[PDB]
Amino acid sequence: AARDLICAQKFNGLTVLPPLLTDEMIAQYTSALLAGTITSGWTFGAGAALQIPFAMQMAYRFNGIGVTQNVLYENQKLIANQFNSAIGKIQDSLSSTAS
Amino acid sequence: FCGKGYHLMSFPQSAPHGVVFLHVTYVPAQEKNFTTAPAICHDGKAHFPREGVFVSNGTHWFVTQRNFYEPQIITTDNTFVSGNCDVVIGIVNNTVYDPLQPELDS
Ligand SMILES: *[C@@H]1O[C@H](CO)[C@@H](O)[C@H](O)[C@H]1NC(C)=O
Ligand SMILES: *[C@@H]1O[C@H](CO)[C@@H](O)[C@H](O)[C@H]1NC(C)=O
Repeated sequence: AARDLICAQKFNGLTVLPPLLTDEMIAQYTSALLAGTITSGWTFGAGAALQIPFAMQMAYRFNGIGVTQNVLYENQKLIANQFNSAIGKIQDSLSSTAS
Repeated sequence: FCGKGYHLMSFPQSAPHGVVFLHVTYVPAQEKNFTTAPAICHDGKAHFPREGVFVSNGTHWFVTQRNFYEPQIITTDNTFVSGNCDVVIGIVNNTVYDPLQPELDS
């Protein structure tokens, strides 16, 4: 007990309550959101999820920032590789930095 | 931010100590599958929709607006050209109609 402050807290009437949603449920929610985004774009936020090929959704986004979609289609492998490299950097940074 | 769906308009109503917003939204209703393509190859040139998306009913290719199925013939007023037919992944061949060809023929 002495080597644990939680025991003193509990002995003096101070307790921590668990969240209603478990970590598994929150991960389920995040995976549902991710699946909706990568399969249907923004359609599942407004109504039923409407499937669309991912490259065509990316073309929609490029239109959304004022770039013609042929820029997306003609550089599709370059764009996908840049995204993959950026995700890899996120991974490496998380594996390196502890704070 | 203003209800679920694509916001159209909102109406305020007063309530004690608060406000009630009646959000009017547009919700797409009855979706149908289609075969789609990123671009159309017609004469060694890639074509892309100006505003919509290419859809196939199974045998014929149309362009439609993205949020409401309204299939239209694929024409040069419907599309814009960029490059040849070698870079785009998933391009399909189909005819792109020229409105001025019959007029020149007539
Ligand atoms: C589209 O086809 C798939 C293939 O099985 C089917 O699961 C899905 O329900 C269909 N959707 C519509 C809207 O017809
Ligand atoms: C589309 O047309 C090109 C050019 O003639 C041809 O090489 C290709 O095989 C065609 N694709 C299909 C699926 O018929």
